[PDB]
Amino acid sequence: GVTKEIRIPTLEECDVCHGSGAKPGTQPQTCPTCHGSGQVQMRQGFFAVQQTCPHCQGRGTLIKDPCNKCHGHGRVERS
Ligand SMILES: [Zn+2]
Ligand SMILES: [Zn+2]
Repeated sequence: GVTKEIRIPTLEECDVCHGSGAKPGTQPQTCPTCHGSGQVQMRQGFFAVQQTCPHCQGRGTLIKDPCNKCHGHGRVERS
């Protein structure tokens, strides 16, 4: 019983979305804003420094299509 019902919480990557968050096969959409590099270049003329892209929370990837299994998060508690 307890042998199968392994009631000892642990996190697992959603293998189905390969731990990302986008539906299987349907990979996360490369954030164009930061050219998939996770950082936007604040090209205010000379001072062309960068900022973390908020749109994709610096991950450079947009969960356009959320992996239902993990509600687009990308990882879940073993269950
Ligand atoms: Zn998933
Ligand atoms: Zn981005």
